[PDB]
Amino acid sequence: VPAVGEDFPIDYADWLPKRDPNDRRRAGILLHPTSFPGPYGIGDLGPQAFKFLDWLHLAGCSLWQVLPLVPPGKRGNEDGSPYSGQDANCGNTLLISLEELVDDGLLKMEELPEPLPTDRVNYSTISEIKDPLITKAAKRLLSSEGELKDQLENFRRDPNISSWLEDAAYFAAIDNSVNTISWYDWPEPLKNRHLAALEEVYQSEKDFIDIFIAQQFLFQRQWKKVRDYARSKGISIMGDMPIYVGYHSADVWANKKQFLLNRKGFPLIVSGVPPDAFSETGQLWGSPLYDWKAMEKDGFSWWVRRIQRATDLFDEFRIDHFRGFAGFWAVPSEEKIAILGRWKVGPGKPLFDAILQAVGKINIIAEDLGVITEDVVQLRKSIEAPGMAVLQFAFGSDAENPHLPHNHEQNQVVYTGTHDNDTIRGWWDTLPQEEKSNVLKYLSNIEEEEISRGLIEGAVSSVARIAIIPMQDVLGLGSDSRMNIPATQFGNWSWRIPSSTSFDNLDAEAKKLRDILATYGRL
Amino acid sequence: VPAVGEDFPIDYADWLPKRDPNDRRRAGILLHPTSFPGPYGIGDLGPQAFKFLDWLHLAGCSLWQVLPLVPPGKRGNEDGSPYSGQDANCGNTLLISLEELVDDGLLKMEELPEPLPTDRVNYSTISEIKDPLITKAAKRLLSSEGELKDQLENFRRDPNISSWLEDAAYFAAIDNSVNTISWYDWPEPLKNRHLAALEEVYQSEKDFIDIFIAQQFLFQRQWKKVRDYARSKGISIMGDMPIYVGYHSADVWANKKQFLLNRKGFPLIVSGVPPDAFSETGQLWGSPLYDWKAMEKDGFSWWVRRIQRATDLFDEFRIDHFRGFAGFWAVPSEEKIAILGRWKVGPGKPLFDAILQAVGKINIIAEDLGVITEDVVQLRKSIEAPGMAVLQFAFGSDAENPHLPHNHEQNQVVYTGTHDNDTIRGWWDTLPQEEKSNVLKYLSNIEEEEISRGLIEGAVSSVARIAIIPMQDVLGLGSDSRMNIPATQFGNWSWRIPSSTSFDNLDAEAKKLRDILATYGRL
Ligand SMILES: OC[C@@H]1C[C@H](O)[C@@H](O)[C@@H](O[C@H]2[C@H](O)[C@@H](O)[C@@H](O[C@H]3[C@H](O)[C@@H](O)[C@@H](O[C@H]4[C@H](O)[C@@H](O)[C@@H](O[C@H]5[C@H](O)[C@@H](O)[C@@H](O[C@H]6[C@H](O)[C@@H](O)[C@@H](O[C@H]7[C@H](O)[C@@H](O)[C@@H](O[C@H]8[C@H](O)[C@@H](O)[C@@H](O[C@H]9[C@H](O)[C@@H](O)[C@@H](O[C@H]%10[C@H](O)[C@@H](O)[C@@H](OC%11[C@@H](CO)O[C@H](O)[C@H](O)[C@H]%11O)O[C@@H]%10CO)O[C@@H]9CO)O[C@@H]8CO)O[C@@H]7CO)O[C@@H]6CO)O[C@@H]5CO)O[C@@H]4CO)O[C@@H]3CO)O[C@@H]2CO)O1
Ligand SMILES: OC[C@@H]1C[C@H](O)[C@@H](O)[C@@H](O[C@H]2[C@H](O)[C@@H](O)[C@@H](O[C@H]3[C@H](O)[C@@H](O)[C@@H](O[C@H]4[C@H](O)[C@@H](O)[C@@H](O[C@H]5[C@H](O)[C@@H](O)[C@@H](O[C@H]6[C@H](O)[C@@H](O)[C@@H](O[C@H]7[C@H](O)[C@@H](O)[C@@H](O[C@H]8[C@H](O)[C@@H](O)[C@@H](O[C@H]9[C@H](O)[C@@H](O)[C@@H](O[C@H]%10[C@H](O)[C@@H](O)[C@@H](OC%11[C@@H](CO)O[C@H](O)[C@H](O)[C@H]%11O)O[C@@H]%10CO)O[C@@H]9CO)O[C@@H]8CO)O[C@@H]7CO)O[C@@H]6CO)O[C@@H]5CO)O[C@@H]4CO)O[C@@H]3CO)O[C@@H]2CO)O1
Ligand SMILES: [Ca+2]
Ligand SMILES: [Ca+2]
Repeated sequence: VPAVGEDFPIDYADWLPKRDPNDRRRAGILLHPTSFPGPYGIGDLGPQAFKFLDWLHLAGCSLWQVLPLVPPGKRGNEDGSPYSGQDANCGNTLLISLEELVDDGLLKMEELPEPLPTDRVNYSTISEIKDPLITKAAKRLLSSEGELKDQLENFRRDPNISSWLEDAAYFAAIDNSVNTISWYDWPEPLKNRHLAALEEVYQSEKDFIDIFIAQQFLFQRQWKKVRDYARSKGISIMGDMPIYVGYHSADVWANKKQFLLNRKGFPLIVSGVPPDAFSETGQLWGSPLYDWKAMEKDGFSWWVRRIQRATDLFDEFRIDHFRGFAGFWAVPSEEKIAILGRWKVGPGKPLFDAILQAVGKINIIAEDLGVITEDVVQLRKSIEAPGMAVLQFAFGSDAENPHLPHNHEQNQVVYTGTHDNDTIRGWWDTLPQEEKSNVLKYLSNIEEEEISRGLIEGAVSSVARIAIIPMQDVLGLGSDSRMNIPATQFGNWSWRIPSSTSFDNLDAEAKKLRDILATYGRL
Repeated sequence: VPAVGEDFPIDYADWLPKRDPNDRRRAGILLHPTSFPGPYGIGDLGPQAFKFLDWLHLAGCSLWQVLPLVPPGKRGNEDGSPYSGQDANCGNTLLISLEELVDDGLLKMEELPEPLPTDRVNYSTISEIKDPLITKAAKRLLSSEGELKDQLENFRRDPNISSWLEDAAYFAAIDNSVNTISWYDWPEPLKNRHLAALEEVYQSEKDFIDIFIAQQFLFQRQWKKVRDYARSKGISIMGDMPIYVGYHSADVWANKKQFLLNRKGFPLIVSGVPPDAFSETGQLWGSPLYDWKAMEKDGFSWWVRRIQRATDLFDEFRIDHFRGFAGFWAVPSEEKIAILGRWKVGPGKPLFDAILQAVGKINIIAEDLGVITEDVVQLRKSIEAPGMAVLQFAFGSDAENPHLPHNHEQNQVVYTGTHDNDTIRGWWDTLPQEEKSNVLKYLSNIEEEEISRGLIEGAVSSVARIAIIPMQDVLGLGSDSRMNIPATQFGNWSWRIPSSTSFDNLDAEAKKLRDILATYGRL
């Protein structure tokens, strides 16, 4: 620009305010792919994934949120949980479409099971039915010599893929063969990764390891087709990364120095949260904790790889318990409750600077719920990450409750509720009378019969640049359709869109969402 | 904070997010004091000012906005206009309360006029009635020897006051005696401020000048009592400063080098705005323009003093045509239309840095309406000034219209409408059918009979930290109560609260506003 008082160019008034496309207002639907309908006991990355994306596009949604896509819990008290991953980087092979494998010629139509009961995932039977079919497809791929074989070889040898996949495959092979509760009790040559012991595992467990890798390839190829189709329809996919990983995983076993373990590989201190204004007990989670000091010394190489894999799967993703990056609660591993721990200093912004330097700009959503400290807020703003608002948490205190729409900010994500909340209708049904009248006053004395439209419109009309609705709320469902009740160990993660509902029968629901997206500028 | 991975103090979780009191959510009423009811032809800084502040406090409002308090236009085509000030720094003596002067013993009850017609200010008769009474009070003060005389002497000699008041008094005295259209035609010794000519003006015009100063003192003392009472009730007063001043003023005559004048004191270039997407002609305003280059050389001393006087009157204030600080439209003074001008580079942030250094933090509101350029937005954010949203401008384009609530930001001021807009009911009455249905869809298909509650609630429920309602909208008034129709020359600035309405009869209106302030967190 010229000197003060001098002429601007003739065209000055054409220099209109800049609108960063990273600020675009968007709406999305939360729907885990297990919840897709179909005849094979669980949703998959097949025909219904494309039908869903067409319905999202018809509704004018530009985002799809999923839970972690990792191989879930197999213990009887977390069966199907996306948050009890066996591995941080692998894909859940139960999401592999039997129909897409028939198209590939890796399965025969004849080998597909007869139609299975359609309304809920049965996690105690689904692996016994699908696992042998996915294994069969992986064996046919390994013995083939065409296009798909070449792609498998390119995947296997890719430096980003092999950096997690080799360790995950050998871990699964040793776990399968040794079958102790944890790698802490493996024979010393396997526990401490003797080069010679690992070469002998590949000799004795070759078919297990090649099959494990081919299954991860079949997942990768299906997911990339879904993500390519999403992008073709203007849809971004938002994933979900828990800050911590499980002890019994390749993540810890093949990267022991990244964690605070004693000399025998047992965790010194484990994760949780202390008591606060809302909890008398706090929570003992019991994950191992990162050696953030040793990580800083190698430029956070372990976290950089974890983020690289996440950007391979997702356009953007939430980090659960984001506050752990500023400060984290650490319980001595011998303790049975949360109270006896201490706050430690998290890595803060340098972790994010190292990620930006190695991977470039990533779109992270900070899960920043509950009682957090000013350093958490400062860290989040310093990296310009959006936090979360959840409307189901907004109406039970006073007008300073940060979840109320007049307290929202532009760089934020607003939900009606997450996978951890009841549906809007279920929440409403158990809500005290005093909170209900408070909800109805706030939404400008709207009628109680319209609570769902009320909360959906309250999320969509927010200044928050992303609004997310659970699919259950679009379908008008009650408590029977809740994805998770926190701290219960049965009937979670099993909700599916019922057989009587199909995406081609949801035109009215699409139109109703699209009209409010148009009004509130999210198209 | 300690090293990464080390212990935080035991009290870590007590360090809750910081809430800057400069971010507090607040509501205010726009009401120019001329609009106060009472028996003397115009509102004043007397009993009704205190009654209004009590009603604001009962309604839970924490802000009161006024128009400029300067001595207004006396030409027949801008009679009463606060935006045709005779002076940037003086107070309008017509706002002086005859009743407060009786309390002081400067007027006798017997000298007050009989009750005058109460519903509209008559600008063609009000000066002839009040001027002689305020003059009488000023003469009694000048001949007195008590408390008020001492305060007058302290006011007169105050370095901040004398820096504008002496020039304003001598200007008014010469203007009164010489009586040309402008100071451009004054005799050379008065036009060019010969020291000897100015000493002779004080000899020959002593009573005019002493009276002018005593009147400014009586204004100052009344206004400070209003502002002290406001503060006692938790009310901030927001004023209004036009960026430009008038040519025929002490502001220009006593500060010629601050302006772009030729060697005879005639403006080289004058203010306006060029054509844009919304105007074929643009506007020729015709004020003189600042020599921003020469101002930078003395640390913007003229602007610093203007801001010092404004903070003497107001807690915070709007600057009209804030965009002039980044870039300003300059028309050669010989031209009769706006098209033939040029954009010049405004002073930008250094003006604001010099103000911060000399006066400390000030709360400025940027009037940033219409087509503005990215440099205007950049300047506003660089000084963290709030811009404006106006709901009457929100519903006539598409969903990207910045006045719609989903586009508001926290650091912003939202109005239903300003003194330049019709009332909500008047605007609604002339609004096209297509815009009306658009308004009703946006506010979630609210009933047309409730448009006023709809727009008031839409301003109060905004994320904007300040919401302002015109008093006319609280009283449910139509187009007959509009304060100004831009570019008309009759019947403007004359609306008063009618004689049948009193602040003690407005309890229901106070309660109705207070309840929505409570719901949307502005108490
Ligand atoms: O031991 C134990 C056992 C054993 C072991 O160890 C373990 O592990 C376990 O186990 C196991 C099990 O068993 C099984 O079951 C399985 O599991 C599982 C599960 O179950 C499931 O669920 C899953 O999970 C997962 C999930 O899904 C995912 O998602 C994830 O999660 C996680 C996350 O991520 C993280 O982060 C965490 O979270 C959490 C947290 O931490 C905590 O904290 C909590 O939070 C919460 C809270 O509590 C509540 O309350 C809510 O909140 C809210 C509220 O409500 C509202 O209201 C709002 O707030 C606010 C307000 O409003 C305002 O007002 C403010 O306040 C304040 C005030 O102002 C002032 O004045 C003061 O005050 C007070 C008062 C107040 O009230 O009070 C009283 O009176 C007193 O006196 C005073 O003081 O202050 C205050 C404060 O400061 O503010 C506020 C704030 O803003 O809002 C909020 C929100 O935001 O909500 C929340 C929620 O968030 O909780 C949570 C939880 O949820 O964690 C999690 C976990 O948990 O992940 C997960 C995990 O993974 O999965 C799994 C499966 O696998 O398994 C196992 C084995 O392996 O057991
Ligand atoms: O010559 C002449 C003559 C003479 C001389 O010289 C002069 O002076 C004169 O005079 C005198 C007179 O006569 C008497 O009467 C007296 O006076 C006076 C008056 O009357 C009164 O009134 C008073 O005044 C005062 C007042 O009161 C105060 O207040 C102050 O004022 C001022 C201020 O401060 C400043 O600032 C200024 O203002 C202005 C401006 O400048 C301009 O511009 C304008 O504006 C406006 C506009 O125009 C309208 O239109 C509205 O707007 C809005 C809209 O509507 C909405 O819609 C929104 O917008 C937005 C949208 O929505 C979106 O969409 C966007 O747009 C865009 C788009 O997107 C794209 O696409 C593009 O496009 C286009 C299309 C569009 O439409 O079109 C077409 O088609 C094409 O083709 C294309 O292009 O682009 C676009 C754009 O860029 O965006 C947008 C934006 O955002 O919103 C908006 C808003 O914001 O509104 C506005 C309003 O603002 O106007 C204004 C005015 O009003 O100035 C003023 C003044 O004027 O001060 C004043 C003064 O002082 O007082 C006085 C008394 O004294 O006197 C004398 C003697 O002395 O005559
Ligand atoms: Ca086992
Ligand atoms: Ca004259």
